[PDB]
Amino acid sequence: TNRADTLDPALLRPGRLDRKIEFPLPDRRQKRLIFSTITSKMNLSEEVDLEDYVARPDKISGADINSICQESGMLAVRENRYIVLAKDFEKAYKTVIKKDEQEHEFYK
Amino acid sequence: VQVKEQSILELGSLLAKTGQAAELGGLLKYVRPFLNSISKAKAARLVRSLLDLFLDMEAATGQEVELCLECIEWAKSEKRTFLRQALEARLVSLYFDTKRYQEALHLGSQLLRELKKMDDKALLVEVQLLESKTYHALSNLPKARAALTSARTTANAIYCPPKLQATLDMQSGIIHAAEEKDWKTAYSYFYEAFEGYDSIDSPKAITSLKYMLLCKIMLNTPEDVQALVSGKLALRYAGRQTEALKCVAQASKNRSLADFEKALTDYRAELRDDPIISTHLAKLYDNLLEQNLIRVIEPFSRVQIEHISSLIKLSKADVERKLSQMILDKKFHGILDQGEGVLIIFDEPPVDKTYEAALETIQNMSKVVDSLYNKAKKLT
Amino acid sequence: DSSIMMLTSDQKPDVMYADIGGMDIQKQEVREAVELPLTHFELYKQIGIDPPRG
Amino acid sequence: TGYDLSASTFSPDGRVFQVEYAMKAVENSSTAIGIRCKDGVVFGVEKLVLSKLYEEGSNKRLFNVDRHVGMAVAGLLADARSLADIAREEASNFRSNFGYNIPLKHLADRVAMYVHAYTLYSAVRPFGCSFMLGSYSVNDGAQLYMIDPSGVSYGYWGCAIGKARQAAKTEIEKLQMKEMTCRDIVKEVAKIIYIVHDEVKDKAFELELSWVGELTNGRHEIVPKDIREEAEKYAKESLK
Amino acid sequence: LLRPGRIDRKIEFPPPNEEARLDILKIHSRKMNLTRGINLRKIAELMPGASGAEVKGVCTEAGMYALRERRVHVTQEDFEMAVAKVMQKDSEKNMSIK
Amino acid sequence: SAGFDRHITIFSPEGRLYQVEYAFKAINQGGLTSVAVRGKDCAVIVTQKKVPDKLLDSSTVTHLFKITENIGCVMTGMTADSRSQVQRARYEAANWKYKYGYEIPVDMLCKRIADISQVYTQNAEMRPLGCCMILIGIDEEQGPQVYKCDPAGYYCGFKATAAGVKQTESTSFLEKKVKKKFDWTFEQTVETAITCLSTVLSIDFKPSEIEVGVVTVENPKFRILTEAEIDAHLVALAE
Amino acid sequence: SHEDPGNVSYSEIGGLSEQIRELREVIELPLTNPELFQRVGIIPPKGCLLYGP
Amino acid sequence: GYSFSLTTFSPSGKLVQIEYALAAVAGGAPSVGIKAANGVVLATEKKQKSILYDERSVHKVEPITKHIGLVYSGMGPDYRVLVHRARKLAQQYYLVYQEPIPTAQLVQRVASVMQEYTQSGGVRPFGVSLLICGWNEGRPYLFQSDPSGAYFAWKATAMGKNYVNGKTFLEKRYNEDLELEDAIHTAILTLKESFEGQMTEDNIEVGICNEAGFRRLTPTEVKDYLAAIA
Amino acid sequence: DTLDPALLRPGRLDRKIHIDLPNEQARLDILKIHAGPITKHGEIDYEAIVKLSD
Repeated sequence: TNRADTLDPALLRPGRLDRKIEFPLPDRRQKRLIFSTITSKMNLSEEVDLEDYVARPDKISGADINSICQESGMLAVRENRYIVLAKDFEKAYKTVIKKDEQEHEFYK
Repeated sequence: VQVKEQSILELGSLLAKTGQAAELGGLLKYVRPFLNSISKAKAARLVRSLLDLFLDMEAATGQEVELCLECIEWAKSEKRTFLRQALEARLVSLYFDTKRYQEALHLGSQLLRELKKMDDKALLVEVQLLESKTYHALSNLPKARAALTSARTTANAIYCPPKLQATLDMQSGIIHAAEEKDWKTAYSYFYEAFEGYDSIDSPKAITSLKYMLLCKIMLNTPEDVQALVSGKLALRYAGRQTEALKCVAQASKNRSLADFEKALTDYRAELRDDPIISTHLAKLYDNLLEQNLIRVIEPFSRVQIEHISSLIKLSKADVERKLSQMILDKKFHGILDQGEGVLIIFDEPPVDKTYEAALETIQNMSKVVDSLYNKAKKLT
Repeated sequence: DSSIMMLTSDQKPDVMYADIGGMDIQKQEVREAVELPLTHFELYKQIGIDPPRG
Repeated sequence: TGYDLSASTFSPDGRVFQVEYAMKAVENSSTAIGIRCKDGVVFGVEKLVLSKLYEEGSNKRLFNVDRHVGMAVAGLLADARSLADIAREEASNFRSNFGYNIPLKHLADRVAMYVHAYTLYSAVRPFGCSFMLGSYSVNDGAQLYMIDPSGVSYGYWGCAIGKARQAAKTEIEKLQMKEMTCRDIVKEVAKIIYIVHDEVKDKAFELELSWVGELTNGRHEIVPKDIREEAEKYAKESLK
Repeated sequence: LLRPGRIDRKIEFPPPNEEARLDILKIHSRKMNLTRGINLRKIAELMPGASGAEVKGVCTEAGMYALRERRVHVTQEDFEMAVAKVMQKDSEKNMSIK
Repeated sequence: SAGFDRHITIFSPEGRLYQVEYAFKAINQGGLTSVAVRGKDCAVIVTQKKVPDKLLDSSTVTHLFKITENIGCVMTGMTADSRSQVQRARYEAANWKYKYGYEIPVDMLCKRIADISQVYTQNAEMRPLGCCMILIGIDEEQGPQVYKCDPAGYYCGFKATAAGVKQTESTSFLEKKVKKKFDWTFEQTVETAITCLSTVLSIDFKPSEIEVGVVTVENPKFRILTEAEIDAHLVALAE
Repeated sequence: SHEDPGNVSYSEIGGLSEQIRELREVIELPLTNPELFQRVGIIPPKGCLLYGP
Repeated sequence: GYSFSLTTFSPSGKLVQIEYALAAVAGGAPSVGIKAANGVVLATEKKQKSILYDERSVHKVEPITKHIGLVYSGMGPDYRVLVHRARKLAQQYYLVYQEPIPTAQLVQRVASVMQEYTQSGGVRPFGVSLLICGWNEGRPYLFQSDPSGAYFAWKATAMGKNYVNGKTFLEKRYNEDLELEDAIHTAILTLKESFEGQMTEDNIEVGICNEAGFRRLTPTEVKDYLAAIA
Repeated sequence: DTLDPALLRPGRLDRKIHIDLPNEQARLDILKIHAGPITKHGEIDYEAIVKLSD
């Protein structure tokens, strides 16, 4: 499921379902690794760094990466070129993030 | 004092550039009270700068493990923990430098006594990845898989303060290459290693091209092997091993097995660096299977003299003891006839009618035996 | 039927195992949960672990 | 909304509803406009009799703070009276401490800080007023200012405060403001007040016109509107 | 509800003490496949007080620690890792205050 | 989360407080863009106006506020907080000049404004001044300075500086732009400021919209540019 | 299915020329010419959400 | 919805608007401090958000007197207020006694200040935990305080992200007897253990406390030392 | 705002496409689209109508 509220405690029993395993949200390095996996399929103009957008927190879910990549790729289709520049990721960040953001650097 | 700290590096650099073995070894034995004098913080820098750059001068086997033993002596004399572990790593590297059978692993069994309790998690795989090398060196495949898995679950806590990602990616490609199942992802790992090998790691990038293009020949796309030796950075990092890659690439591009054999044996001294020559003789083999298939169908079109050992290419004084070896060892029901032409392969696999009945009678005789007890007992 | 039955052939989602990016905990944990009782159930039984049903 | 109670709290989108509710409170008040000429500033307020109970000369929203500065308020009346008193007090202090007439920008900044401080704290509400400030000086010319309930105070040539805020400045901007003397601008303000809301929602209104500039030699006072009677003999010609 | 003519014997429940944690450990560990050569009182003095079913998790995940090293025998170092696994229940100081 | 409805300034669980980080977009209710540039011995401010009206003036709309004869600044956010912070900065710079006998350095003023905002933040029951202030100034033996003051009370100061509404993009462009080690001979600075705002907004507009605030080590007086020289620079960067 | 009545095309609406072009780019192009979206090698978007006042 | 605010206890436990302040402290930047035999070394972890920021403006290692260093792990705008308080208070001590104030006395009075701010009920407490050290009367000291007004005395401790991991490393690696340089080495080690790896002369900022006095080190000697110190 | 986050993720619905109220030129465009087949005379200040349109 996604919701762990509407479940009878008679279901989550020893012998029935022993383990309780969540899929939490990623962090800064897992998003780097996810980006390294997903961006291997596009052609990727190789002096565009994506780690500097992982510097923007937090709040990326795993389903959002491929949609960001689709926004970038179809924008490059509108560019009529197979080449993945940084402005594609600019429009992708500005479109698929999806309030809120400022972000921060106060009080650390 | 501190002005002599740089002077140790200066004279040791002279002894490494132009000086010789016993002089710098005498300097390593000479600066042993000097470390007792100077502050123990930069002592590890002194140990590294002397030991590593002495062992990277020249193979002199009467001194390498002997000075490693001296470092063992002093590390178990002054008895500090943080310094001796680099000596441990260097010694097990030196043991791997002749592919030692057990004592490298016996030392790794001491490395597991220290590192897995402490905090420096990269220093663990700094020797565990070497153990992942040596379990390929003895071909312990699942334990090398476990060591690679330990490396992967290790390296997601550490940013990149030394270069360690590319070495891990390369040997990940090595373990994915001992499988010989998946090659495109392994090629991606070698390519990522190569991305981590740009202009700072030439003794590894000299064979990174070897590994990636041996993989792409193993991927059997010689068009892209030609197009990526036409790649700009491979032409930046060219040599004679790229001549090996290009010649074997053309040899598999056109399947001239004579070209394969000739250009293969031309560069044997660089062919040693791929101990998987089973790839090469299996391109020979795994081509020769369908070669004998296309040369086993023409046997009923017009076969020529000596139907079994003059039909093939017949190159360089009896190219057989391979075909006959694959009727001996292996099989396709290819029985020999010296006087047919077709070397007739015919058979009838389903004869299970007699098989399953024989398997029944085997157990039915046992059932008769196990009824004989009742028989001989109920009368008298 | 199990609604066709067991998908029978090739109706996989066709996702590689390394395609999941950077999940040590998740992949290793569920590997212990399901993918390890696929093979080493005869190591499970002799200890008395009782690996979970689901 | 909810989240709208105290004036010190913010909203989850980041604005203050107390300031906004104080702003659109003056929207329901009477229409008050202003426009300057090349040598003076003219005020004018659409003022209404309730039914038959007024006296035509009571509670005039055209105040007069200084010798050359007066207000043209709109909104809550008593709050405007209090703010007028604070303006009179500040002009008195400047006259006491510096010995000459207050410049209008400095006065507007002090009043804007007073408004802003009454927007800051939680024990008090923001003001429910919006007003004009006009002036004239022989070394400074005409300056016409404008103060919101928040405290943003800056200058115009023309303004309108009331219901028909947009609907007045629709045709204030087609006035040729620079080349005209303010005696023409008198009947201009007359026709502007007279065009909007003759009889529609209410029954009757009444006109006041304040007046400062070079013709008054630095004085600020209500016109003798009855003298030269500029509205009605033009108002009866402005219905066609 | 706690009128004395309605409820009589309010019986407290203690946290498991050192020998009590030892006995809980011996029960929840006795039926497993140990290493020939083991101690239990050290493990019992590692815990500053667990629940009842945390010690069971200690034992079973120590068996998991044995099986991830391809063994069926449970040394003390499996318990040394399992104590740290359950230790994430409570840590976190600069909270002594009190 | 909230949960606590974040009404007053208290600590919410894990671990933050929400009032000040709601005030971080009280700047974003301004609808404005501000850019500061420090490359060499000059320092450049640029910020547009939003004037739709012909009845509204043009001189009184400036957000470049001269603090002192060697310190100017620029404001965003809502105007009342901005003007109040400006009069406080003016008053405290005058107090410095009275007490300590010399012209204040630009850093100490930022420290004092940050302290005022923190005191308004530390104690409750007062709205915590949702406006951001950017300062510039020349100091002896240090060249030029740019500083930024938060409503949060976190002052900082650095070379290429921007705050307002659209400055995630402006800081991205200045990351891509101040990485090459070129010199900044003051028309380089004017060109980078005008073109960075002209890439964020992408309008390429008249000289009547932006105000340009400069200070230079040849005349340490703060200086506001005129329409003619703004047009001169604009057609000088027109290629 | 059958009960689509007649209508005037997308020149009738207006003032929202971003969304018109954008919906065209996200729908009509990966159904008329999928190879523009395959040469890149990126899966086309499936679902589109219109929202607003 | 309770506690809320500062005037009442819980039904059984402790003060929630102190526990959350400690939580915001623990959500702060990492730092480490080690008391050696001859000196005490403080060091922080200071990453700029962008490459735009300047590293000669804001300073984490801050002297209170010529022989007292002080760092934090928390929120700078409150950090400056309490530092300025400690400055004025130490100067009042030097007015009264004409003698440099001992670090225990600073900790007494700064702790009283912070406890006064935790008194009910109109202000929040600080989001600031301190690390106070100095070489007073030969023996150096190391004093960590907290937003609750309390204080401690450590041999070595840490504050910020992954402080438990840094504490296990300081328990493992550090010991009683080292020198100033060895303390510097293990301090940079435990800082690099939990930080990001891109660590230069600017991402860290180190102040030491000799018996000759406080010393706030420069990026020159930092890059002289931290250029692959191990 | 009332949708389920189960439906709100990408993959199912990829790109959120937002429409808002017309601007001045946009109000001009819709007004002159509607004012096409309407019997009137050449007097229409469209700028006045769009100006009061808000």
